Amino acid sequence: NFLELAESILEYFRPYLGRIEIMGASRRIERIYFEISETNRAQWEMPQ
Amino acid sequence: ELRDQQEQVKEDMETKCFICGIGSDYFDTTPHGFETHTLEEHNLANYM
Amino acid sequence: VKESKRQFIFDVVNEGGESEKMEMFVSFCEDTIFEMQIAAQISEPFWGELEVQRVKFLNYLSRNFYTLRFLALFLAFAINFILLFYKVSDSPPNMVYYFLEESTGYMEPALRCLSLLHTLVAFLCIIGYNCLKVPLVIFKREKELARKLEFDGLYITEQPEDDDVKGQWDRLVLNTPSFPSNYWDKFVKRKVLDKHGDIFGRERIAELLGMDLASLEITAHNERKPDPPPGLLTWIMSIDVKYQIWKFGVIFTDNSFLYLGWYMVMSLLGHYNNFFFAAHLLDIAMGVKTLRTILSSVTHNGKQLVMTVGLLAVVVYLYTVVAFNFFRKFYNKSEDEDEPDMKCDDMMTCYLFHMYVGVRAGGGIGDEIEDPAGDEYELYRVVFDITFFFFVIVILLAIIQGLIIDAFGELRDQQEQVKEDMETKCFICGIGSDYFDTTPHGFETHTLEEHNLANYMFFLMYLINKDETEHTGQESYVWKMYQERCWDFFPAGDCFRKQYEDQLS
Amino acid sequence: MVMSLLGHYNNFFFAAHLLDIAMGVKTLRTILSSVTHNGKQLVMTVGLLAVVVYLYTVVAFNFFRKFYNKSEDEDEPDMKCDDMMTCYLFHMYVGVRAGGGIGDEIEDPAGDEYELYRVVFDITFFFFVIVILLAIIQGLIIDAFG
Ligand SMILES: CCCCCCCC/C=C\CCCCCCCC(=O)OC[C@H](COP(=O)(O)OCC[N+](C)(C)C)OC(=O)CCCCCCC/C=C\CCCCCCCC
Ligand SMILES: CCCCCCCC/C=C\CCCCCCCC(=O)OC[C@H](COP(=O)(O)OCC[N+](C)(C)C)OC(=O)CCCCCCC/C=C\CCCCCCCC
Ligand SMILES: CCCCCCCC/C=C\CCCCCCCC(=O)OC[C@H](COP(=O)(O)OCC[N+](C)(C)C)OC(=O)CCCCCCC/C=C\CCCCCCCC
Ligand SMILES: CCCCCCCC/C=C\CCCCCCCC(=O)OC[C@H](COP(=O)(O)OCC[N+](C)(C)C)OC(=O)CCCCCCC/C=C\CCCCCCCC
Ligand SMILES: Nc1ncnc2c1ncn2[C@@H]1O[C@H](COP(=O)(O)OP(=O)(O)OP(=O)(O)O)[C@@H](O)[C@H]1O
Ligand SMILES: Nc1ncnc2c1ncn2[C@@H]1O[C@H](COP(=O)(O)OP(=O)(O)OP(=O)(O)O)[C@@H](O)[C@H]1O
Ligand SMILES: CCC(C)(C)C(=O)O[C@H]1C[C@@H](C)C=C2C=C[C@H](C)[C@H](CC[C@@H]3C[C@@H](O)CC(=O)O3)[C@H]21
Ligand SMILES: CCC(C)(C)C(=O)O[C@H]1C[C@@H](C)C=C2C=C[C@H](C)[C@H](CC[C@@H]3C[C@@H](O)CC(=O)O3)[C@H]21
Ligand SMILES: CCC(C)(C)C(=O)O[C@H]1C[C@@H](C)C=C2C=C[C@H](C)[C@H](CC[C@@H]3C[C@@H](O)CC(=O)O3)[C@H]21
Ligand SMILES: Cn1c(=O)c2c(ncn2C)n(C)c1=O
Ligand SMILES: [Ca+2]
Ligand SMILES: [Zn+2]
Ligand SMILES: [Zn+2]
Repeated sequence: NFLELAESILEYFRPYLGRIEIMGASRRIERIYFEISETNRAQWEMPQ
Repeated sequence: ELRDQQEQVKEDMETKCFICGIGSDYFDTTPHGFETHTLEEHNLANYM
Repeated sequence: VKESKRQFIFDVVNEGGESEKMEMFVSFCEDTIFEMQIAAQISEPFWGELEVQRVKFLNYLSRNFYTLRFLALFLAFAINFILLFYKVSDSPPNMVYYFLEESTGYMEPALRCLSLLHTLVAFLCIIGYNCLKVPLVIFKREKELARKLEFDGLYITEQPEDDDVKGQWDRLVLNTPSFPSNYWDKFVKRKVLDKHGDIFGRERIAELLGMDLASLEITAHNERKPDPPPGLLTWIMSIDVKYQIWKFGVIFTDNSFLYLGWYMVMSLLGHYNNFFFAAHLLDIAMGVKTLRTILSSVTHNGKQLVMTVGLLAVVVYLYTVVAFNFFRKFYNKSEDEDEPDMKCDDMMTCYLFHMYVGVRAGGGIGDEIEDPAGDEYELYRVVFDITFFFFVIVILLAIIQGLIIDAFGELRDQQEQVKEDMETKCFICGIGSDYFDTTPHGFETHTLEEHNLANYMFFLMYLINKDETEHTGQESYVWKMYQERCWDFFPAGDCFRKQYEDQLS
Repeated sequence: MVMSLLGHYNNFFFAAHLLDIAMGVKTLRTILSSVTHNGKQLVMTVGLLAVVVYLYTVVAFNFFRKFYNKSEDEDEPDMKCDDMMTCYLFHMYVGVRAGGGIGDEIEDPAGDEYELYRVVFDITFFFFVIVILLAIIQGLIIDAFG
C-alpha cells in the first residue's frame, strides 16, 4: 500500500536510484542503493 | 573470422551477465529475469 | 498463412529481442486475423448489377494475383524469344530499318498480340495488388499510428523527429473523419481523448483529432441510422479527400506497389519500342525464390561491395598520378610513328585509361603499356606493374569475391540458427527441449499440445468472437490483459509441468 | 552395359566408362558432392548470367552496332551485331570467355562521341558478368564444401 501511494515519488527518482550488488564483509551478497547525479548520467550517455 | 568475433561478442553479451558471469538460462526462470538482472541488479553502468 | 507464419518465425528468431518477442507475436496474430478476413471476403461463393459484377471481377483478380504475375513473366519471356529474331538493314524489308527475319510470317502478329496481352496483364496485376495487399499495408500503418497515439502521445506529448517522413505524413490523417478505416479499433480517438484530454486540453485534443465534442455525446444519447442511396452524388459527398490523399501517399511509397507500377510503365514503353520489353526479364529475380536467395548473397554486403569499388577507384587514381608524373613516355598506344596517341599526357585521359584497361587486363597495366626493358627506370616500372597487379588485380577483386562467399556462409548460418532454435527451445516459454524430453517425446508433446502458438492465435480469435458476458474468469482475465496490451499472461520460463513437477511425478 | 556394346561398334564409346570413377572412388564422389550439393543454385546462376548477357546484347544491338565489326578486310566486313541472334551468340560465346569482358573483343571506343557510354558499358559488363557472377559460382562451390 505504501509503495502504491509513493508510486509518483519512485517514478520521479527512478533515473537517479543506482542499485548494485557486492560481496560484503558478511560473506553474503548485499544490495546497495545510492544516488546517481543528473550530470553523471548525462555524461555517461554522451555518444563518445 | 572477423564476423565470428563480432557474433561471439554479441552472443556472450546476450547470454551471460558481464559482472557475475551467470548465464541467462538461470535468470530467465523468472519472467524477463535476465533483462531485469542486467538492467537493475548488475548494471555495469551502475558500477561506474 | 503458413508462408506468413514461416516468415514471421524467421524474423523473430533472427532480428528479435526476447523482451519484445511477445509483442511482435501478438502483432503477427492481429495481421493474420486481418489477412484471414481479406481471404474470406475474396473467397468465391444498373448500379446494383454493375457493383455485383465489379466485386466479382475484383475478387477474381485478387484470387488469381499470383497466377497473373506468373503469366506476365511467361509473356515477357515469349516476347523476348520473339525479339531474338530481330534484324537491322539499310534498305526497307540513311536511316535503318528494324524487322523480324522469320520464314513463317506469323511472328509479327504474334508479337503484337503478346505485347498487348502483357500490358493488359500488368494492369490486372496492379489492380489485384491494390485489392489484395494494400488493405494490409493500410491496416498496419493505421494500427501503428493508433498505438503511437494512445500509448506514446506521439502528437500530444512528443513530436516526430523532423526526419521521420512517416511521422510527418501521418499528421494528415489524424483529423480525418475516417482515420481508422481498416484497423479494427473505431474508438481510438475517444480513448486518446480520455487518456490525454485532461493534461493537454480536451478542446485541443478534439481539434487535433477532428472530433465534435458536442455531437459526440448526442451520438451516445440516441441511435441515428441514415439512408444513403447509391447516388454518385452521395458517394462524392461520402468521399474523404484528405484521407484519400494520405492513403495514396502511403501506397505510392510502398515498395511492391511501385515495383508493379514501374512494370506497367515499362510495358507501355515496350509498346513504343518493343525492346523495352527486355526490362521485364529482370522480373525473374523477384519471381523465382531460388534466384532471390542467390541474389541476396550479392545484396547482403552491397554496401561493402560499393565501398570496395570506391577504394579500387582511389588506388587506381594514385597509380595514375604516379604514372602521369614519371612514366608518361610508356603510354603511347599508336603504332604509326607519324601520329602518336599518348594516353597519359593529361590526368583525365590517363585516369580513364587506367580504370578502363588496366583493371580489366589480366596482368594489370603492364600488359597494355610499353615494355620497360632497357630503360633507366626499368626497376621502377617493374615495381609499378607488379604492385598494381598484386593490389588491384589479386587483392581487391579477391576482397569482392570473399565478400560474396562470406554472404553465402552467413545466410546459411542464419537459416541453420533459426532451425536449431525452433527445434531446441519452446517458442513461447523459452524452456529448452532437454527439460521436456525427460518424459518420452516430452518436447514434441509440449510444443504440440501445451504451448502451441497456433493455439494462442486461435484463443485470440475465440476471445474476439465470444460475448464478454459469457467470458469465464480466465477468459476475462486474458481479455482485459489484451485490451491493456499487457503480455504477462504468456508463460515465460514456466509451464504446467514445472509448476506441478512433484504432484505430476 | 549398353555403352560397352556401343564401344564394340566404335571403340571410342569406351571413353564413357571413364566417368565411372565418380561412382567408384569414394574421395571423388565426396569432391563431386560439393558441385552437386548446390546444383540447382548453379543452374539458376547460369540462367541469370544468360539473362544479363541478353540485356547487354539488347543495348549493344540498339546503340553500339558500329563497334562489332570482326573483319580486317575493308572490302568484306563481318558485323557481329547486325541481328539480335548473332549478337547474342557473339556476346555469350566471346564476351563471357574474355578475361576483360566484351570490351576486349569489340572495337576501341576512343575518339567516338559515345566513348564514355562505351566505357561504362564495358566496365559494367566486366564487373557484373566476369567478377560477380563467376564469383557467385565459386562461392557456391566453397559454401558446399563448408
Ligand atoms: C533506367 C535505366 C534504363 C532502363 C531501361 C530502358 C529505359 C526505360 C526508362 C526511362 C526514360 C525514358 C524516357 C523517354 C521515353 C522514350 C523512349 C526512347 O527514347 O526511345 C529511344 C529508343 C527506342 O528507339 P525508337 O524510339 O526509335 O523506337 C521506334 C519508335 N519510332 C519508330 C516511332 C520512333 O530506346 C531504346 O533503345 C529501347 C530499347 C533499348 C534500351 C534498353 C531497354 C531494354 C534492354 C535491357 C533491359 C533494360 C536495361 C536494364 C538496366 C537495369 C539497371 C537500372
Ligand atoms: C597504395 C597503392 C598506391 C601506390 C601507387 C604506387 C605504388 C607502386 C609505385 C612506384 C615505383 C616507382 C616510383 C615512382 C618513380 C620515381 C622515379 C625516381 O625516383 O626518379 C627520381 C626523380 C626524378 O627527378 P625529376 O625531377 O626528373 O622528376 C620529378 C619532377 N616531375 C614529377 C615534375 C617530373 O626524382 C624524384 O622525383 C624523387 C622522388 C619523389 C618522391 C617519391 C614519390 C614517388 C612516387 C611514389 C613512391 C611510392 C611508391 C613506392 C611504394 C611501393 C609499395 C606500394
Ligand atoms: C548421351 C550424351 C553423349 C554420350 C556419349 C556417346 C553417345 C552414346 C549414346 C547414344 C545415342 C547413339 C545412337 C546411335 C548409335 C550409333 C553410334 C554412331 O552413330 O557412331 C558414330 C560415331 C562413330 O563413328 P563410326 O560409326 O563410323 O565407327 C566406325 C564403325 N563403322 C566403320 C562400321 C562405320 O560415334 C562416335 O563418334 C563415337 C566416339 C565419339 C563420341 C563420344 C563418345 C566418347 C567421348 C567422351 C565420353 C562420352 C561423352 C560424355 C558426355 C557426358 C554428358 C552426358
Ligand atoms: C543489369 C545489367 C544489365 C544492364 C545492361 C546495361 C548496363 C551498362 C550500360 C550502358 C551505358 C550506355 C547507355 C546506352 C547508350 C545510350 C546512348 C545515348 O544516350 O544517346 C542518346 C540516344 C540517341 O538517340 P537515337 O534516336 O539516335 O537512338 C535511339 C534510336 N534507336 C535505338 C532506334 C537507334 O537517345 C536515346 O535513346 C535516349 C536514351 C534511351 C533510354 C535509355 C536506355 C539506354 C540503355 C540502357 C540504360 C541503362 C544502362 C545504364 C545503367 C548502368 C548501371 C548498370
Ligand atoms: N552486467 C551487464 N550490464 C549491462 N548489460 C549487460 C550486462 N550483462 C549483459 N548485458 C547485456 O549487454 C547488452 C547491453 O545493451 P546495450 O549496450 O545495447 O545498451 P544501451 O545502454 O542502449 O547502449 P548502446 O545502445 O550504446 O549499445 C544487453 O544485451 C544486456 O542484456
Ligand atoms: N511453441 C511452439 N509452437 C509450435 N511449434 C514450436 C513451438 N516451439 C517450438 N516449436 C517447433 O517448431 C516447429 C514447428 O513445425 P512446423 O512449422 O514445420 O509445423 P507445421 O504445422 O507442419 O507447419 P509447416 O509445415 O508449414 O512448417 C517444430 O519443430 C516444433 O517443435
Ligand atoms: C520493369 C521491371 C522493373 C524491375 C520494375 C525495373 O525496370 O526495375 C529497374 C530496372 C530498369 C530496367 C528500369 C527501371 C525503371 C525505373 C525504376 C527505378 C525501376 C525499379 C523499380 C523501383 C526499385 C525497386 O527495387 C522497388 C521499387 O519500389 O521500385 C528500374
Ligand atoms: C639496388 C638493387 C635493386 C634491385 C634496385 C634493389 O635493391 O631493389 C630493387 C628491386 C626490389 C628488390 C626493390 C626495389 C624497389 C624500389 C627501389 C627504388 C629499387 C629500384 C632501384 C632504382 C631504379 C632505377 O632508378 C635504378 C636504380 O638504381 O634505382 C628496387
Ligand atoms: C559529365 C562528365 C561525365 C564524365 C560524362 C560524367 O559525369 O559521368 C560519366 C563518367 C561516369 C562518372 C558516369 C557516367 C555514366 C553515365 C553518364 C551518361 C556519363 C556519360 C556522359 C555521356 C556520354 C557521351 O554521350 C557524352 C556526354 O556528354 O554524355 C558518365
Ligand atoms: C485485441 N483485439 C483484436 O486484436 C482484434 C479485435 N478485433 C479484431 N482484432 C484483430 N478486437 C476487438 C480486439 O480487442
Ligand atoms: Ca457471465
Ligand atoms: Zn550478474
Ligand atoms: Zn513452452
